[PDB]
Amino acid sequence: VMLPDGTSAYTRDGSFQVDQNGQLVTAGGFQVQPAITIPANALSITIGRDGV
Amino acid sequence: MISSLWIAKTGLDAQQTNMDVIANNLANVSTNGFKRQRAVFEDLLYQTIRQPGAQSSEQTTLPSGLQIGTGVRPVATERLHSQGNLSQTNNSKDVAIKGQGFFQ
Amino acid sequence: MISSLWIAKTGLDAQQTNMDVIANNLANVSTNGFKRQRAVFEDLLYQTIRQPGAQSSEQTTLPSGLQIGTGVRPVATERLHSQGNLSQTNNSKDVAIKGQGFFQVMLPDGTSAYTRDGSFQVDQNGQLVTAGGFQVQPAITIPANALSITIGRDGVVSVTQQGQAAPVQVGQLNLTTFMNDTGLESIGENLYIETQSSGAPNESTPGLNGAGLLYQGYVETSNVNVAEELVNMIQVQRAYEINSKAVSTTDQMLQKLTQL
Amino acid sequence: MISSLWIAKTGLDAQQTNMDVIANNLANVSTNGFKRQRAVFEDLLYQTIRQPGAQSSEQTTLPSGLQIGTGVRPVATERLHSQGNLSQTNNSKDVAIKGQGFFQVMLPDGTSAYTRDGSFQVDQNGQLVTAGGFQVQPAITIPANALSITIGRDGVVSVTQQGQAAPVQVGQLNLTTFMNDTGLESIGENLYIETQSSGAPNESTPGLNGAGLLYQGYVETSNVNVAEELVNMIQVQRAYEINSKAVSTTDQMLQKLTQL
Amino acid sequence: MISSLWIAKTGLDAQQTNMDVIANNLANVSTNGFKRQRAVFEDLLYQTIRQPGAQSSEQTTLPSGLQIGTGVRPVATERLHSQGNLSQTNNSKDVAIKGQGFFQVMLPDGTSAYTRDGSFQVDQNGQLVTAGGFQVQPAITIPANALSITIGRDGVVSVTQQGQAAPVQVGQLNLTTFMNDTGLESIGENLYIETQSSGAPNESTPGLNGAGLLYQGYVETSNVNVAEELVNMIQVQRAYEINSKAVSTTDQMLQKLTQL
Amino acid sequence: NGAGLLYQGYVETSNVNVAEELVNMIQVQRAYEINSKAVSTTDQMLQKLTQL
Amino acid sequence: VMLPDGTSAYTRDGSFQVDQNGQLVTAGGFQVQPAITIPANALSITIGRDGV
Amino acid sequence: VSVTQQGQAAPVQVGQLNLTTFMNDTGLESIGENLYIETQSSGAPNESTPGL
Amino acid sequence: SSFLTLLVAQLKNQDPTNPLQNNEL
Amino acid sequence: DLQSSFLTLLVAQLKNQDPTNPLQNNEL
Amino acid sequence: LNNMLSQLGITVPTGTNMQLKNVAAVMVTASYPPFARQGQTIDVVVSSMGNAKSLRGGTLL
Repeated sequence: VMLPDGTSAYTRDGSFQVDQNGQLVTAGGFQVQPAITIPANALSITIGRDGV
Repeated sequence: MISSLWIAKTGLDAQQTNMDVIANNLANVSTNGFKRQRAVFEDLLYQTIRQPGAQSSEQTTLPSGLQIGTGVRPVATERLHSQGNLSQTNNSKDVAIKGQGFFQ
Repeated sequence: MISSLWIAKTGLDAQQTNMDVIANNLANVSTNGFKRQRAVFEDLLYQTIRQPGAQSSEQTTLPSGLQIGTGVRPVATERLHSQGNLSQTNNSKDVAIKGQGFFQVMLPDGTSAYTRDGSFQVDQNGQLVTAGGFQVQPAITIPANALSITIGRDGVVSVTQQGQAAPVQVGQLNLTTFMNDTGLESIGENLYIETQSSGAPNESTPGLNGAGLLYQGYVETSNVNVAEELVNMIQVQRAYEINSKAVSTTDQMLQKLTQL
Repeated sequence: MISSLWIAKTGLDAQQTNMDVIANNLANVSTNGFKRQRAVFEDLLYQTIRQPGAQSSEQTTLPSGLQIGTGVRPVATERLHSQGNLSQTNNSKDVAIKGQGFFQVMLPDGTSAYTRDGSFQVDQNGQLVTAGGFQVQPAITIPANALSITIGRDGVVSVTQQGQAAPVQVGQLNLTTFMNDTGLESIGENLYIETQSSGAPNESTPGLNGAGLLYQGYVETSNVNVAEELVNMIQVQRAYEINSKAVSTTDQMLQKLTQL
Repeated sequence: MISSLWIAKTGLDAQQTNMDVIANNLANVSTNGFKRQRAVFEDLLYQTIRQPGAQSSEQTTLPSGLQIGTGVRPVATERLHSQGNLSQTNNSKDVAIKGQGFFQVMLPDGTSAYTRDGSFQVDQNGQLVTAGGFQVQPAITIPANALSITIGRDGVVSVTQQGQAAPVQVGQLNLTTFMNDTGLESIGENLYIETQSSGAPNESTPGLNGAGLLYQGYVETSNVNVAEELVNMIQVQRAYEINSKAVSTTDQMLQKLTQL
Repeated sequence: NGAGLLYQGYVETSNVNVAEELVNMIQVQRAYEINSKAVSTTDQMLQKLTQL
Repeated sequence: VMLPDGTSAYTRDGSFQVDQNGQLVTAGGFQVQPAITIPANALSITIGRDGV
Repeated sequence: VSVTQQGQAAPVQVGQLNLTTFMNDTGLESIGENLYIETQSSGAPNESTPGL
Repeated sequence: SSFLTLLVAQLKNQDPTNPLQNNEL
Repeated sequence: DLQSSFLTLLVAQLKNQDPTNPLQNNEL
Repeated sequence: LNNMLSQLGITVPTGTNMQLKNVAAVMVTASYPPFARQGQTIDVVVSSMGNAKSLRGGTLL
């Protein structure tokens, strides 16, 4: 996870969200790494056991 | 008292109102000129603890702020004015109505 | 007082908040269009006494330093925006939604709100309101002489006048899609409002741009799983048990400290 | 809270889903063309404590290492496509399929769906639809001057006109077969769209190409035998009760641990 | 603190693990191919005070010396690998196994997994997988024009092709047996992986080399005796009550030792 | 490379064994009890030293 | 904090509150530097993790 | 002591956890950090594998 | 199928904290 | 044989409670 | 390593663990000098290629 200072922290918490820009952020607005920008129209989100 | 106790109070009140409406419906089977009723519900305040917008840092934004929320206020008991089936009383002094309208 | 009592107090607060969420979810069954709420927790400060790094000697490194930690700060509450079960209500003024999207509404203040409740009404002017006189948007006016109103899965609403053998088209009921459904702020009355966590609203016809479809004669039930709620209730009750036991233990520790 | 509490919560979710699909299946008994939907499960994590290998000496091996395990994650609610019974409606426009086969339907949104229900009709323009504008491929137009309509068991639909005593064929109604009959996804009205999990739909005439036969005057009832699904209900209800018993047992567990 | 409290702590932990095992079994009814679990316990050290031999005088011997002992360490959790009940799922794509044997599977990492689940499915490339794209072994591809897929009790899979009246032999479905079925390390997903205690895998056709037969159209149910699990759960509730009573007694002993 | 898999639609719970915590907390209360008794004994000893 | 005389003090305390002018003061009325003015009819006030 | 790897179906051996026995355990001088140190009264440390 | 829509609808508000026992079902 | 399907279901879940004493003695 | 073993005369099965830690894949760079003769020798630089921790006392083969 990328902190506002630009440093990176690490979390075992899957309570993810999507902000107003489509990025996955984690209950506090922290933008995760690597960036994932969900398209505005998306109907379904799936995350495989390999993470794609 | 306790924040959850008032919410559960509202929940019991709402469900009791729903059951009383249903019991009134089920009591007026075979009552001529009766119309069914249906309770419509609605939730009360949501106390904001963190505003769902309300940026924390210069970059982050804090999605989905924390709101506790209370209550199940019953907003209405709509009376479904649907036309009722007609049956042969064979009585000169009984008239049913097919469609809209009310005797004044 | 003791560093333990503040921690246990934060634990009591966290379990109380989570029980508040459970109670609100539980009480709002049979409320159409209601979205289950789920509280997400997060621990506060860790007051460090020995840094996890901080090499002691020239060869040692002191792995896994000593830091204590406090609190269970409730960081957020998400809202599950999944499709609720439809039920056949057989009323012509109950329209449910299949898929993403919200009806728009004009609040009396002039700003716009949003709602997933189709248990509509017609007021004394014939306009389309929702249980509180809230004019749906764009305004739909039902002519006085109409005998029925049909609201197609495309949102094209038309009425059947008496005499005329045609369903004259009285309007188009369009939905609104937000990028972050969870980010909408709830104001009660089963109404949401715009906030920058949600993003700009995208108004669209039902069916296009990923918006939903409209089902007349259906109502969308609250997606409150009673089983999950009850098991959460059991667990929260027991957690409150345990945390109050912690408070009691620290209190007895302190009282024997005082007696000396 | 307690591990057993989490595991039994997962179990309660799984059995609630079982009973939900059973209740949906009862909801569609005696409704022709319905398939007995079934839920397939899957176990979650196994918390390893001692590895099943874990050589415990120079020579000792320690077979059957200890590991605990959690959860009953349901992967799917798959769609059983099995042969059902046939009932006599005595209608020439109602056709039943015996054996493998799916009815091709051109969806009003422009895609292709399939259904194992042949209660077709004729509209004002002559297109062969079935209760919702379900047009078959290839398009068959019934002549307006037709007197009687007969659909052969081989898939040939024909009409009879006044004067000429010849049953000239007016259209071909062939079936569609799937490599996987289960992977199809429903889009309502018993229509199932082509899916990446169903395999390539092969368009094949009835009688030949290993397809089934067509019965005129008959309708395929749902394969929901009341007896079997009542047996399923009894078993699933027992499972639900025992899982709830495990939840309450963990509750009493913790209560006595706290009255300590 | 007190030796009594440590011994009782181990007892509580042991009963907790037993209840965890029981709850996992209880939740995993109706899960295809699931194998029941049984926990084997094992007492910890015995701290000797007077040695059981240890000649006191030059002729006497002190039989049955004093040693106290601690703990109930759970040594293992074996997995009962007995045949489950087969049920007639009536699907052409579900195959159970009658007797010993596992379907080998190639994981995305490539390492060999094994599953006793016959809910086989077909991906967009037509091959055989198991509910997640787990490409079964050996490589098998169902042709696109295949209609009915039969899995013979010998283990040969053949497809019914387009037009040609022959169920062409399209692949071989052969099992794997281990010397130690109990040793397989479960990794969830109804999958077992080889471990250094299971023994080398032996690949052979179904029905031979001791492996079991393939029953097409059936599914193997979890061999969970519900009543046995209920009795186990009652027993563990009693045992946990008792151990909590032991902890309470030790605590009261300590409390009036200090109040002294 | 040894990393874990991903399970969508799930959240990993805290691995807190509550029974262990309750028994540990009984232990901690009694240990504090004992050490307080030690402080009291030292205090009384130092009493009759001063009273001397 | 700006003392009434004019100099600056420093507090490790946050029991703040807003005076009649909307200034952010500290439980005793001493204005908190730099000056912050909460508007007249604020629905809610939030103070992020970087102090904005 | 051994570990398991990412699919290698056998625990790769990593090392041995030897112990030492002393003629006189009570003679070891304790230095803190729960550490003892060999003295003249403890004798030499007889290294050995556990169980023998 | 009168007492079957009632039976199927009974299995919804099933309340795992106090469900249909085997004896009652 | 339906009696054994429940008479022995009763006395396979009652022939254990009496050992472990969660006794109600009244639903019997 | 498997290619080298096969060339030397040892054919390791394709499916094997082969988890070794005493070898490191390296790139060797050299400066071909002007008028280089067949029998002459030159200095080389060996640099780790993968994730090797060190090449303290290694041997280039």
